Amino acid sequence: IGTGFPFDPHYVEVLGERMHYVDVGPRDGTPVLFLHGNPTSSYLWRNIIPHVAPSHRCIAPDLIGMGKSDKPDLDYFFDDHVRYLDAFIEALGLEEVVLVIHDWGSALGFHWAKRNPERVKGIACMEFIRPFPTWDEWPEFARETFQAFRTADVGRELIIDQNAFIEGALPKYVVRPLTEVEMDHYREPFLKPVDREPLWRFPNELPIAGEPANIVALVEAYMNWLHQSPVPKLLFWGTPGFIIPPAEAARLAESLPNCKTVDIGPGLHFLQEDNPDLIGSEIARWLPALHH
Ligand SMILES: [Cl-]
Repeated sequence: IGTGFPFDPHYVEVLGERMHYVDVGPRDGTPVLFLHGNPTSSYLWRNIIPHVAPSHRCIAPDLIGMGKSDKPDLDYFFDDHVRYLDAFIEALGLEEVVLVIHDWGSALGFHWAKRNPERVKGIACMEFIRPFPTWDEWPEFARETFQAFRTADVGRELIIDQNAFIEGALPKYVVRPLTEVEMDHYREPFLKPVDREPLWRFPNELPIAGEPANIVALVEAYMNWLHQSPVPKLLFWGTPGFIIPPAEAARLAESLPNCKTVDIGPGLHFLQEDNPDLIGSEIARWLPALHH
């Protein structure tokens, strides 16, 4: 599995801040917009993009405060990411897109899709955010971890002071062992502890046990949208998975319209690190029928 990042840098000024992005592939078709989540960056897509670039433009931003994007002193609420990603999409003059989304990038992407339904020609998703109505519905072995992340003071000590999301959660939720070179790519944006604010706010935004109410409501709304939308969907899932267990992937395959599901094999949360070649090849194969 490749560890390099052989993509020329691009930066765009968004809300007074520079945002970094990958931009490869032909200019004259529907772009494919790749959205990472926590605590990752466009690096997460590095081995997937090359499968898609031959046929479509591939755009993969680093969310504000992450990757090689600038680091304003924000609270880094989901709403802050919404504001910056909306403005990124417009700054690039995008019209119609295909989304490829994961984790908080999936909350961003589904929320954008719900608000812009005529501009989304397909959604490939994996390990995406849905409401967790109670803590018993969160993966059992990660309940303590995430309860502590969301606990006054303690969560900041773990994630900001001790870098627990990068050094702990990220490799824990990849089945194969991440190499030191890969870890260094993920560590680089966060070498200064104070710059870890997004990494702490994100788990505090997760829609778990009804809190925070604004996120629970907007995630319920995009899921209601998704359940009645005819947009083509491509859902990748792994075993045992993490926030999309195999039985949930099967439920979604039946319930969501026009949804194709692909088993990637072993996987927890960062499925892209366990089987990027199948994810990329299946996205590439699925795109042509979306054009018409
Ligand atoms: Cl999170």
